Amino acid sequence: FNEPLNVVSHLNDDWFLFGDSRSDCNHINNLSQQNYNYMDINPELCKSGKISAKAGNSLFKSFHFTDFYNYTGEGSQIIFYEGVNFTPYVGFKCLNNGDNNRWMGNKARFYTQLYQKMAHYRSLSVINITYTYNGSAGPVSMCKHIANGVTLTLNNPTFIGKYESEANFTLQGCDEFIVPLCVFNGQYLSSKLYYDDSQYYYNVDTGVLYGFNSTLNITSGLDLTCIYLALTPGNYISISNELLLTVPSKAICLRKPKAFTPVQVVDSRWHSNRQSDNMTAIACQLPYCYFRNTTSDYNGVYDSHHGDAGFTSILAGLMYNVSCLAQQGAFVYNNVSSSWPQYPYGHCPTAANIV
Amino acid sequence: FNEPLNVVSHLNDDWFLFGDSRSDCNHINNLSQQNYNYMDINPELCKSGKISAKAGNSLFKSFHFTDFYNYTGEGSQIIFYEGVNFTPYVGFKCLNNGDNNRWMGNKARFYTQLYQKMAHYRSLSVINITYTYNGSAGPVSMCKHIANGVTLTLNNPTFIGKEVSKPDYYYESEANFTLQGCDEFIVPLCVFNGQYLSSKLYYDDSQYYYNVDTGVLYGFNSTLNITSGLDLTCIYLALTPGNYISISNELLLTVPSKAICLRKPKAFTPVQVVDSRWHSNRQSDNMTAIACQLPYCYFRNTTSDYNGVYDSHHGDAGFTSILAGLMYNVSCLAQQGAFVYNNVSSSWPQYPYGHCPTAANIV
Ligand SMILES: *[C@@H]1O[C@H](CO)[C@@H](O[C@@H]2O[C@H](CO)[C@@H](O[C@@H]3O[C@H](CO[C@H]4O[C@H](CO[C@H]5O[C@H](CO)[C@@H](O)[C@H](O)[C@@H]5O[C@H]5O[C@H](CO)[C@@H](O)[C@H](O)[C@@H]5O)[C@@H](O)[C@H](O[C@H]5O[C@H](CO)[C@@H](O)[C@H](O)[C@@H]5O)[C@@H]4O)[C@@H](O)[C@H](O[C@H]4O[C@H](CO)[C@@H](O)[C@H](O)[C@@H]4O)[C@@H]3O)[C@H](O)[C@H]2NC(C)=O)[C@H](O)[C@H]1NC(C)=O
Ligand SMILES: *[C@@H]1O[C@H](CO)[C@@H](O[C@@H]2O[C@H](CO)[C@@H](O[C@@H]3O[C@H](CO[C@H]4O[C@H](CO)[C@@H](O)[C@H](O)[C@@H]4O)[C@@H](O)[C@H](O[C@H]4O[C@H](CO)[C@@H](O)[C@H](O)[C@@H]4O)[C@@H]3O)[C@H](O)[C@H]2NC(C)=O)[C@H](O)[C@H]1NC(C)=O
Ligand SMILES: *[C@@H]1O[C@H](CO)[C@@H](O[C@@H]2O[C@H](CO)[C@@H](O)[C@H](O)[C@H]2NC(C)=O)[C@H](O)[C@H]1NC(C)=O
Ligand SMILES: *[C@@H]1O[C@H](CO)[C@@H](O[C@@H]2O[C@H](CO)[C@@H](O)[C@H](O)[C@H]2NC(C)=O)[C@H](O)[C@H]1NC(C)=O
Ligand SMILES: *[C@@H]1O[C@H](CO)[C@@H](O[C@@H]2O[C@H](CO)[C@@H](O)[C@H](O)[C@H]2NC(C)=O)[C@H](O)[C@H]1NC(C)=O
Ligand SMILES: *[C@@H]1O[C@H](CO)[C@@H](O[C@@H]2O[C@H](CO)[C@@H](O)[C@H](O)[C@H]2NC(C)=O)[C@H](O)[C@H]1NC(C)=O
Ligand SMILES: *[C@@H]1O[C@H](CO)[C@@H](O[C@@H]2O[C@H](CO)[C@@H](O)[C@H](O)[C@H]2NC(C)=O)[C@H](O)[C@H]1NC(C)=O
Ligand SMILES: *[C@@H]1O[C@H](CO)[C@@H](O[C@@H]2O[C@H](CO)[C@@H](O)[C@H](O)[C@H]2NC(C)=O)[C@H](O)[C@H]1NC(C)=O
Ligand SMILES: *[C@@H]1O[C@H](CO)[C@@H](O[C@@H]2O[C@H](CO)[C@@H](O)[C@H](O)[C@H]2NC(C)=O)[C@H](O)[C@H]1NC(C)=O
Ligand SMILES: *[C@@H]1O[C@H](CO)[C@@H](O[C@@H]2O[C@H](CO)[C@@H](O)[C@H](O)[C@H]2NC(C)=O)[C@H](O)[C@H]1NC(C)=O
Ligand SMILES: *[C@@H]1O[C@H](CO)[C@@H](O)[C@H](O)[C@H]1NC(C)=O
Ligand SMILES: *[C@@H]1O[C@H](CO)[C@@H](O)[C@H](O)[C@H]1NC(C)=O
Ligand SMILES: *[C@@H]1O[C@H](CO)[C@@H](O)[C@H](O)[C@H]1NC(C)=O
Ligand SMILES: *[C@@H]1O[C@H](CO)[C@@H](O)[C@H](O)[C@H]1NC(C)=O
Ligand SMILES: *[C@@H]1O[C@H](CO)[C@@H](O)[C@H](O)[C@H]1NC(C)=O
Ligand code: NA
Ligand code: NA
Repeated sequence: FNEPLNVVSHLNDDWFLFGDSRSDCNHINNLSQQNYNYMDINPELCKSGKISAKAGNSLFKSFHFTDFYNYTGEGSQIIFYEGVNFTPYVGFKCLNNGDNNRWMGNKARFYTQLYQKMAHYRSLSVINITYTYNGSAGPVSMCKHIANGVTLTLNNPTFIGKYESEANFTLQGCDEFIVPLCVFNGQYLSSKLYYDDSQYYYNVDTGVLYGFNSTLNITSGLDLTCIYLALTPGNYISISNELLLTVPSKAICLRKPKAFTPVQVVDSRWHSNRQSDNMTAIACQLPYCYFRNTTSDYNGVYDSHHGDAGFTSILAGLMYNVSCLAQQGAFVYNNVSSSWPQYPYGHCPTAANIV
Repeated sequence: FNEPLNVVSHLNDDWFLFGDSRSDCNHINNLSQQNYNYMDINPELCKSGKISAKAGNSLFKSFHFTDFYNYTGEGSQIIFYEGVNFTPYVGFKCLNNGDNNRWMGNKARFYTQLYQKMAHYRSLSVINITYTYNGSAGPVSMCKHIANGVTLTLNNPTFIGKEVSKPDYYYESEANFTLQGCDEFIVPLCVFNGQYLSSKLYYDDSQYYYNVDTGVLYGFNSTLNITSGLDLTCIYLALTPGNYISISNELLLTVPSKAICLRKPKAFTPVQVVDSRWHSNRQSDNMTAIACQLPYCYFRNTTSDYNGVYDSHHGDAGFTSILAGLMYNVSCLAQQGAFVYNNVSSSWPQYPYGHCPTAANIV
């Protein structure tokens, strides 16, 4: 009785799901074969108003690239079922000599910050950041890649081609802002000289400085290393110390503080003919995040990558309320169980022998 | 049955208490009246090996000042009952024109970082940090204060004094330090902020810590923000082992002299913090209560003034009652208190840790 279930769910109505094609009810309108078997969610949820999901996209992808969806949503209990649309399969790197593994590190770091913060805020959206700059130099796309037909163009941060090496930006309208602070790092292939980059973000009001300089560390491959800062509203200066100037173009806008409420994350991966990664699992740690996964390959019924029975079974928990969320699963009832809930959230059952 | 108790306790024997005179079993040897009524703990715990406590001290105090105790300890469940020995009563400020409020902010920030980290590490100690420096300038005690008899001398961070006798270019504004031997290190990054005495002009300071290996830079510059007084504002960084440079950009050079050494990672285990305050004839603060937040920390407090039996400030019945939980195991720790039993209760444990009872109507 009341064994922990391998589902994502909620204690009440106040939840929100962020997703991709597997949760995107509108995607049926752009398919030849018009039914919902491409979704891992129950289509009854299409009318809930509790989903922000876009076919072919992910939070990381909309954060960094021109192929942008305005993920927006508010709830107490936040659930993510996305990530697959930026994986080693997609194969992104800024340059020929680049390195997808760097971008996997970036993905892990981004989601670490996002999941942690969404345990403390109800509301997420993505906002544009504008800047002022007293030079003639303009933005250049120096990070882009073609793979699997599709061309991906990074547009966050902005690169200012060559020279004033600072720019002002304002963060306003949110409690906190997730922005990327990035430098190119690595050696040029033909020369084997390490690329020289520097990037500082300075808060004019507080005097606090975050910086990142390139180093000579063996990481063969030259590519963009990003760290993800959670900043407060204010006036900032972006400073590159006479090297390549970057400035944020987009931020995750965090609003409406809440008492600590763990997020739930569902493993987002391709069928095994495509290479996936475990970056979101690295990001999803206790006590702020519960991770859910099946024990089998993703075997889609619509096509290989869409409509899996195991993942449909995990997402099925959004159709009902549970008493308690925990490391090992969700407990439907609040009274007794055969196992002790670990790191629980909710009204949680006991596993004692009731006398 | 099984109401939550206002105590600090533990699920098993793997706990450790950090304290002050109220938990310091050796302090009896320096008292004229030799009994343990000055302690809020049961003296049966003196032989546990689970206490690091020093009369007249606190973690913040040993971290920053020459009056130093090597707080050291390891456990799954960490408990703090200290803080009172750096309060508005002590009245510290770096300069005459300084501001104790700045130091209360520093205290809040330090304990915020400490409590958070001790939910993820078993082991805490305090280590010295040394530095190398290619100049002739030496360390100066630029932050010190006399109050209530006691003179307090800040020695963390170290200030490297400019020799104004010498040409300005002799003053090197960087120094190298290494952090080794811990998983993480808590260190202070500080600048002076405020206007000079009888002057409209703001003090100019800058301090950067740069990780040579990773390229990551943490910095802090003074600003022109209206504050009251000129004093030292500190932020507390959790850094990783590596080689660092401390850089002050031709202004006053500071470099850490001590770090909290964090070792032995553990699964998330909330800390317990007991309110550390004086009897109300002295001014206390709630900085440790600002620092102690869910889910990483449970805060415990009485509903009365601290009314010591040994003297005003030592041996309070309410705090003795809170600390009495260290004598036994409980099933579950939670926001509203500890639940002795794991089965049923009349209230729902909030943000619980352990084997927690249910408040459902059993059928
Ligand atoms: C740790 O302890 C701290 C300190 O005790 C706790 O912080 C306190 O939390 C309490 C309880 O929640 C808060 O109470 C609420 O206060 C607001 C009013 O807040 C504003 O005014 C405060 C008073 O300021 C005057 O006095 C000082 C001089 O000492 C002066 O500096 C100010 O400039 C100001 O003086 C001016 O106004 C006077 C009249 O008010 C005039 O006479 C005078 O001439 C001047 O013109 C002020 O301290 C406070 O400042 C805080 O907030 C600002 C910005 O938000 C921040 O910048 C500051 O740094 C402070 O953080 C505000 O400006 C009041 O409206 C609330 O009233 C509601 O609830 C009460 C219940 O008591 C009801 O009666 C009401 O009907 C109403 O519903 C409430 O009283 C308190 O603000 C806060 N104090 C401080 C210093 O922070 C903290 O929570 C504790 N933490 C933990 C974990 O325990
Ligand atoms: C741990 O628990 C203890 C015990 O409850 C708390 O101690 C209290 O501290 C609070 C806040 O500092 C005090 O509240 C204040 O009460 C004042 C008047 O009370 C008198 O009577 C009490 C007995 O009830 C005497 O002990 C005391 O000496 C007093 O003479 C008020 O005038 C204060 O008002 C101020 O703050 C409010 C709140 O924002 C403002 O709106 C006002 O305008 C004004 O600035 C205040 O309400 C209380 O006196 C203390 N009680 C006792 C028994 O000592 C600790 O605070 C708590 N620790 C933590 C960290 O929270
Ligand atoms: C889970 O519990 C919530 C209540 O916490 C229920 O949410 C209601 O759903 C309807 C849908 O039309 C809303 O309009 C109501 O306002 C919600 N009610 C409240 C009180 O918030 C939800 O229906 C429950 N789930 C199930 C499967 O019964
Ligand atoms: C970005 O902001 C800085 C700081 O506000 C601006 O510098 C100020 O500019 C005004 C007008 O030029 C001057 O009067 C001040 O001397 C400057 N202040 C400081 C501290 O340097 C700067 O102009 C802004 N840059 C851009 C590109 O908008
Ligand atoms: C981060 O990188 C910047 C750019 O390389 C550094 O600034 C330069 O440092 C070199 C070597 O000291 C100097 O020759 C240049 O004059 C510097 N340029 C400027 C505008 O200062 C900066 O020192 C690095 N930061 C740290 C902390 O090492
Ligand atoms: C989610 O579960 C899948 C299926 O168990 C995991 O994939 C397996 O991982 C094991 C251990 O690495 C491999 O030996 C198997 O070959 C993989 N199986 C399949 C069917 O692909 C996957 O790693 C889990 N996801 C995460 C993030 O841990
Ligand atoms: C405080 O205690 C700790 C732990 O007992 C001391 O750390 C040891 O110090 C020596 C010399 O610095 C190191 O070689 C050992 O590796 C440390 N031991 C451990 C377990 O890490 C520390 O130095 C003491 N601090 C002071 C200022 O005396
Ligand atoms: C940590 O630093 C303290 C003080 O900063 C060192 O203690 C001093 O050591 C010298 C010579 O070793 C003595 O002459 C002084 O009397 C000591 N001063 C004080 C205030 O105690 C201490 O040795 C250092 N510990 C370690 C392990 O390096
Ligand atoms: C932090 O403070 C330092 C010292 O004031 C600044 O470094 C100097 O900046 C001034 C004013 O812009 C320049 O004229 C100097 O060339 C700098 N001196 C040195 C030795 O580097 C520093 O720029 C401030 N940091 C930031 C990010 O604003
Ligand atoms: C825990 O709660 C469940 C759900 O309410 C209880 O299950 C009910 O038990 C009664 C009595 O046998 C049945 O008539 C209901 O149909 C049951 N509902 C379900 C969904 O199974 C269960 O009894 C409770 N357990 C305890 C020990 O109190
Ligand atoms: C996304 O939507 C939110 C909510 O409407 C809005 O405030 C924000 O500006 C939008 N983002 C972009 C990039 O247009
Ligand atoms: C991610 O995968 C790597 C090896 O491929 C493994 O070492 C690591 O444990 C994994 N992390 C998680 C959280 O699954
Ligand atoms: C809970 O446990 C205690 C002691 O272990 C026992 O005496 C009590 O009856 C139990 N209550 C129930 C309802 O099982
Ligand atoms: C600091 O480290 C650098 C290497 O990063 C070195 O060249 C310099 O000599 C060092 N300075 C001191 C005082 O040790
Ligand atoms: C607490 O638990 C441990 C084992 O879990 C036991 O050795 C210890 O003696 C217990 N303490 C008391 C007072 O029962
Ligand atoms: Na740059
Ligand atoms: Na400095």
